[PDB]
Amino acid sequence: RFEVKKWNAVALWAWDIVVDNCAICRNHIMDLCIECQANQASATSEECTVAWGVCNHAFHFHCISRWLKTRQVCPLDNREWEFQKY
Amino acid sequence: EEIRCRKYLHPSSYTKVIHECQQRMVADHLQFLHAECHNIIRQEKKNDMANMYVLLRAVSTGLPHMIQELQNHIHDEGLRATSNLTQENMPTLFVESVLEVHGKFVQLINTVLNGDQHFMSALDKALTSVVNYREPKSVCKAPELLAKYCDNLLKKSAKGMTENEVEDRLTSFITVFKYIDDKDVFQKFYARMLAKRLIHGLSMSMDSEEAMINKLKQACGYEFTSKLHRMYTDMSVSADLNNKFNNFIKNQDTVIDLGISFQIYVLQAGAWPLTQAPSSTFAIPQELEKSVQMFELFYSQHFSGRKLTWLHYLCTGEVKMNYLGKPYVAMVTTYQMAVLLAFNNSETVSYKELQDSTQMNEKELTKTIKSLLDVKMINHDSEKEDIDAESSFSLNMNFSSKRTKFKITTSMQKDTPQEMEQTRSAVDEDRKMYLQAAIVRIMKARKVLRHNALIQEVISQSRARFNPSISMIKKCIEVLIDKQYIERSQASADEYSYV
Amino acid sequence: LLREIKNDRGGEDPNQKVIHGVINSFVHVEQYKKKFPLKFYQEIFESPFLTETGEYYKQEASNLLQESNCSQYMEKVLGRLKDEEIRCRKYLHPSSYTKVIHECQQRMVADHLQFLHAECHNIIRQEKKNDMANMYVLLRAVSTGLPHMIQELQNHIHDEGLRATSNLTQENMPTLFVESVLEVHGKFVQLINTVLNGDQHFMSALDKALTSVVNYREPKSVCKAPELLAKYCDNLLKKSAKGMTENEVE
Ligand SMILES: [Zn+2]
Ligand SMILES: [Zn+2]
Ligand SMILES: [Zn+2]
Repeated sequence: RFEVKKWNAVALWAWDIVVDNCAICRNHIMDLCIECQANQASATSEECTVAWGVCNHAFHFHCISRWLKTRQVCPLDNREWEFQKY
Repeated sequence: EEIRCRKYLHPSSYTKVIHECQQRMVADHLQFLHAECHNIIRQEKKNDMANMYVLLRAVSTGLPHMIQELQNHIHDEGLRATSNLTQENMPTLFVESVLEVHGKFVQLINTVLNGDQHFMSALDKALTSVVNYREPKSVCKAPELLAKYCDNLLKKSAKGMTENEVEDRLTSFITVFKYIDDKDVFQKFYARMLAKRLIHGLSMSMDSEEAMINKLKQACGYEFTSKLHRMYTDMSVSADLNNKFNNFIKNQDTVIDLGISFQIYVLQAGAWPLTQAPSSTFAIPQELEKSVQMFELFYSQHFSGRKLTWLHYLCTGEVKMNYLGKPYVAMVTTYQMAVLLAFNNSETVSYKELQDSTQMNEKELTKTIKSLLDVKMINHDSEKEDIDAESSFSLNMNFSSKRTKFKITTSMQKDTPQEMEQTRSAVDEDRKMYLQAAIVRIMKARKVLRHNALIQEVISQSRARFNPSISMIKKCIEVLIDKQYIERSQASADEYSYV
Repeated sequence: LLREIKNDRGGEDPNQKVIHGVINSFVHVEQYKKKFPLKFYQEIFESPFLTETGEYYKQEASNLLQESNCSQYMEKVLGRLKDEEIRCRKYLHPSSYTKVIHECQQRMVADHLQFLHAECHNIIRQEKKNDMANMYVLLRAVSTGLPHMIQELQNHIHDEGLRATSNLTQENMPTLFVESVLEVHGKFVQLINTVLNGDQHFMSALDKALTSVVNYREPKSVCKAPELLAKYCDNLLKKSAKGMTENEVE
């Protein structure tokens, strides 16, 4: 029996932005959000509007709302978030 | 004569009398002064050199010969003070000797030679020729020795070096570093040693590393140390990231129970010299696979748009060995920890079971068995201890080291010549990229130049970074030909055109 | 004649002198015609050839998308485009040099703009310097190819610039802000010069993207760029006790 106590690890983070994709869910923006992907029967498939910042970054409204409930900063570029469209 | 023309003549003829008293008394006999200048400089006689300098400065065109003689003397002094270095301690004593020469000759110029800026320029050119003493067509040992010097004096060592001594030593060292004219090589080498020292925890203090990065930034610029400062910033924010991950796993629904003291070192990909060059697919053990999954969930939740490339050759951790009575806890790389867990899977294990349990390539695997057997952690049950087709080997019961925290890895220095050549090739590629940028910028600005003027302007533009060669430049024109961006002129091959 | 040029496209090397000699006949017969000395050549051979090279490179481009991704598809297209420049040079009249290449482009790169433009985002964002110099020279020839790379580079510089000038330390914000733009400006001037031919349509894409990051304003606030660049002048034009020599200031 060998028991591992520590696993001090090194990982490289790199940007993985793909075209027309919600960065929080890693899925397409026109599709439903991953928070609304579950219980799809209850969801009306209409409230997952695409929210655009003034930095021209598009997420879903629910995902950016849940993001702003923790931090007021855009994930893809570390600047504050201003809605401009819906 | 000055006091005489002051007490006899008009104020308007003070200079003209002195000018004719010098242009016909120490400028008509200028050949004798210039002939004795070499000897009076090489002997280093203080008052005689001071009077010689005053007289030559009085002459309109009598000083530059003294500049050349002094520069040659400094070049010879630096060459005789840097070519006798041994391999016992080269990075320290090389920079120490260059500092001694520079300080002594700055004192000589400032004290008994008026501190002329032309003489300082000559000293700078002479030391530039000294430290860049290229052994003919083989190497340039200056940037590697400077990087090794920084690594040696910034590494956490038990020899004894206080913070203030290190800081003033680096402040002195920057004067040596200011004239290397191969700073790309030093940048890559310092990035490699900084990566090793930050990851393996060999830094004596983060303040020392930040101060050294600030010194290099003030020496060259923000573009020189942008990557180094991003490395330091990631290493400083690593603690906040670990705290945030622990808060994340404490605030989940169920008890995750990682079972290991996970401590991640998430690094920015573009700013670090690290890469996934060992492209072998590594099978993470299950107890580490749970932690990998949970940190992937965290780094996909609290950070968005970032893919997390895992490095399995910069990872290390403590493993316990309570199977044989728990003698100690071993620090070990994850490559070797995988085969230790495979040993846990079955006492009798072969190479095929290792291959199907780790999925990793044969060279890194064989390196792991070698680095386990040389520390007598394991014994080979076959007739011969080296690699073979079968390779069946079990745990060694005779390991009785006296350390309760014995470490079986020592790959903190490395610096194998293969990766040294890989680093130099990366420098060469970056040099080629910069030369292509300069060539395209100059052509877009002017569209008509000759070969020699192009070479001279490339040297002038890239003087602060490196010393480019003709073959590399012509390779850059060849690459732009292959990309159909450049063309030589139809009238003459000397001139150049645009596609 | 089309068969032994199509066979040349398949790899084999036929008689170059015979093919060029027969092709030269359709234009050397008409040497005594004062008006339209190439009307025979442009209908007997060139019009069938431009149709033949149209239905062949349409078949070849569709044959390359099946077993090649966008990274090595452009290596193959540039290999065919460079070969076709050589191949038509030694076979056809110099008048039909441009028509064959331009019709080759309209079957490989122009018919597959949507495939190249969809992958143009990953080429710019990941900074593939080899693939960006291929997507350029393919889309430079097409009239409507560049205006999507120009947008994707401007979106990349704006996102790279905004990320670089983000969460600067309050201690050295006037100096960190200027040097963060200059490293983004310095990186992308060189990237455009080395890779994208130093194109002015892309330098304007950089200037239109660096203007947005410099003039980026916090919510319910005002742009702090004029204030930060006023302090950067002030910080280094004072009597600097520590370093900052005369040659460095200028
Ligand atoms: Zn979403
Ligand atoms: Zn939703
Ligand atoms: Zn954003």
